[PDB]
Amino acid sequence: LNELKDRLDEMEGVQFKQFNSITDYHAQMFDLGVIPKRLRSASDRSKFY
DNA sequence: GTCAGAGGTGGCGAAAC
DNA sequence: TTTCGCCACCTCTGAC
Repeated sequence: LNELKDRLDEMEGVQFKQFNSITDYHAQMFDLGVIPKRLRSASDRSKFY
């Protein structure tokens, strides 16, 4: 990961992000149109699964 | 009436105490 | 454990 981040940061225009929680991850996914539903709660995530 | 602004609320995560 | 901040959306009221 750390070497990967170094490799990416040296490039131009690419954005790298690391998530400390799955929720933030899910949020970015939803915002980008990757998921149909916004998985705010645990229960939601359960449903999806 | 719709959309934007404004604010609030709520959730989750982070940090500190 | 609380607080704080951030983020997102929804609610509420103004403006177009």
